[PDB]
Amino acid sequence: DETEQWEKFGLEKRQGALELIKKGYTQQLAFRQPSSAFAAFVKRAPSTWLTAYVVKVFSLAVNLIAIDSQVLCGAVKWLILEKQKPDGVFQEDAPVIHQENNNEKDMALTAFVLISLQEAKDICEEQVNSLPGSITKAGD
Amino acid sequence: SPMYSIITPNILRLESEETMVLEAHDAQGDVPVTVTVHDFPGKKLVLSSEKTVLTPATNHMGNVTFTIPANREFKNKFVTVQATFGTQVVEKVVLVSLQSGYLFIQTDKTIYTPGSTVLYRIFTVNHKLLPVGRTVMVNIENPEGIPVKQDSLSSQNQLGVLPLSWDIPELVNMGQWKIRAYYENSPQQVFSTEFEVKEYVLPSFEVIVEPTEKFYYIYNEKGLEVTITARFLYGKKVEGTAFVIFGIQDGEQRISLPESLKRIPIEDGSGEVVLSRKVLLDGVQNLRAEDLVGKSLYVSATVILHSGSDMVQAERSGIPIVTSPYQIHFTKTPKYFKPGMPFDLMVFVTNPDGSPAYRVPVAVQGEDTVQSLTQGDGVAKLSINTHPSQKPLSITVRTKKQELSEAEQATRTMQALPYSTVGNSNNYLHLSVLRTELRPGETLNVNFLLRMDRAHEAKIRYYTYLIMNKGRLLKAGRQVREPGQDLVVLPLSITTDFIPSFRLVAYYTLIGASGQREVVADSVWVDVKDSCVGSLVVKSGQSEDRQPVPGQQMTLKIEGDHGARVVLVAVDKGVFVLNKKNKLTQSKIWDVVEKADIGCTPGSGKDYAGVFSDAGLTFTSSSGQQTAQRAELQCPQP
Ligand SMILES: *[C@@H]1O[C@H](CO)[C@@H](O)[C@H](O)[C@H]1NC(C)=O
Repeated sequence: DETEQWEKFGLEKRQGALELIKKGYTQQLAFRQPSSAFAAFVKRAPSTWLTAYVVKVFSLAVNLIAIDSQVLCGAVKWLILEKQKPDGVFQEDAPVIHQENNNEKDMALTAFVLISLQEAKDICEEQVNSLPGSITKAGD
Repeated sequence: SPMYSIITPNILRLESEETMVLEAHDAQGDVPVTVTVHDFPGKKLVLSSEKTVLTPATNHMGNVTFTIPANREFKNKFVTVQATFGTQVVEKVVLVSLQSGYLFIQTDKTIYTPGSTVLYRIFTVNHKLLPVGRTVMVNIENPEGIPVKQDSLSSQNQLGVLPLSWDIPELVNMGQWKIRAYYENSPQQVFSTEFEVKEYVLPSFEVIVEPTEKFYYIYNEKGLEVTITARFLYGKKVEGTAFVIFGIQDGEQRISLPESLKRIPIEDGSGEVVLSRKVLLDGVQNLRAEDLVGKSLYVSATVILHSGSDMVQAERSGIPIVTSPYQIHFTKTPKYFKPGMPFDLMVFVTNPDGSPAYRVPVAVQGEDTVQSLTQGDGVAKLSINTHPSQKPLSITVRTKKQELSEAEQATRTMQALPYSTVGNSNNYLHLSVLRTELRPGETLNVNFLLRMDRAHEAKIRYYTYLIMNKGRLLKAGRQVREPGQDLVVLPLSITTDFIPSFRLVAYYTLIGASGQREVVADSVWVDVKDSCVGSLVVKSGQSEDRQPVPGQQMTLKIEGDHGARVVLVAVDKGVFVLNKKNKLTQSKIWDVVEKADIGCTPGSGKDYAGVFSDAGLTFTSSSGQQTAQRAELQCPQP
């Protein structure tokens, strides 16, 4: 889209891609816990890293498909409230999925979650209020 | 003095034809007629204005049809209807509201698996059950309520049928999914159908365990008998051995019975096992038999094939232990009875689990001669003649199944109040109809019966009858009566326009003994068989001389109304049987239509105005006779 190659590649394929994204989104909701958090496996402890990644991917697809705003806003609110320490560090309680004084471990997780939140900055800004404060604390 | 009358439905609908009935009583010559409708608050504008002339040839009977445009000029929206009857004028303010239509969603199966395709159709209809081209939104929701698929369709030029398909991924939320459909214009009305996703399960063969009865009676010496049935997935029966064990269940704790374990041979594919009452009583070491009431039983069966070692298990939990299994109710009885004339009841007997009973005798208490047998739908119809006084009538119905004792039979009591004479004049009208189900093409004889003093009988020369169907006014007319006759029979034809139950309201007017006016009215609710206006039959075109073989060609024949669109789907019949909770049937469609009737009281009211208002009618005359205004869009709860 931002390069505008559809006129020669074929605009007829865009709907197909949209359908693919829709199917992928339909599958991903299988991992959503009732507490608005995404777990690595079905019916298991929710993971902060996976929740942040899912929020980052969802925030990129609202302009394409009809992503539910309730799900994404609930995930962002869960990340900001239940997983963020006052110092500006996002806690992790589920078993780790990626490669993690506890230095160089919380830094990578905080950086990843910050990259995820910067995608949903202007999307859940109305439903979630304290998002800019969390972003500022994490950046500091 | 001439009396001019106006009759119209209680609620008028926009963009739909509405019939207005105009009358002149004791008026000579002919009278011109102009009816107009204005806004209620200020009569600012004319929504419609029609004219007609009432001739003495037709006994001053006229019907003017008008359509209220969807101007939406103003805002419970009311319109005032003013009719000029020559010089005289009669005005009545009637409520107005609009209805959108109905959506019916058809799914081939109710239980799917991850990977299978969901096929569903949306049928668009109006209040008359006719295809209409609108725009409808369809959504699919998971158990959490998150719309996973959204579609915007238009049924225009599609003849009211919308096909849709959804591809279930391999990894989806497991639970009860739903489909929501609603017209774009009126998103306040959403029609929902639900299915299940479940997980892949496939046993070696199917086994069904169920008792003969739907409960257990404590004082039943025969015990509890259970019929175990087994059959393969390809149709042939099973011959083997089944191990069955029963067990009580005190709420959530299963005190399994060890002495009740039995081994039975399954031959021909069906078995049978009986639990003796003595075993059950000794299992709980309780001397009181009544203490087991409310402690449901359960049956566990294990069928083992005779050839190999295939084993499958079946269960049937929740067989209640009850001493008063049947509970009795009234369904469609009127509440006001004309004293001294027969009164028709209707009774509904239900099992402990809420299902309708079958062949349970009912009988009123004290008469003993008004017995009946409960039908397939649980309805038993009785009639009781009423006393000649005006004290309220108390009627009690009891089930008379032989197995139970008198103290354990169901009983329901109802009280009815007399129809209120206008001036204690003891003038009544009575309509007697057959209390069964009719069919289109049959002819119905309605017996108009009249009682009054033998001094003003000659002053009544006619009866006026109106037929209400689907809320609208179906037809009206006259019943000329020769003086001196008490009973007059109206032969009424029944057509496909009467397919849902219609209502008949009749009345006569005369000058009072003192000198005032008098209006006496009665009404009845008549139910006819629910079937489509047309027909649709699917049969085998080829000669019926062979059982169908896999992979071979078969020829089908569909017979239906010319130019219709027919849609087909084939199901396994293993999922059709378990779909008893909700199926797309003509009876269900007509019930859905019947849930939106203007009037709700079955057949009578306290006054003449009550009779006219209950049936969904209004009646205003040049004199001081009129029915109370209705403002609510739904009558009070039953
Ligand atoms: C209305 O009048 C027309 C005149 O043709 C008649 O066909 C129709 O049956 C009448 N309807 C009623 C309700 O009287």
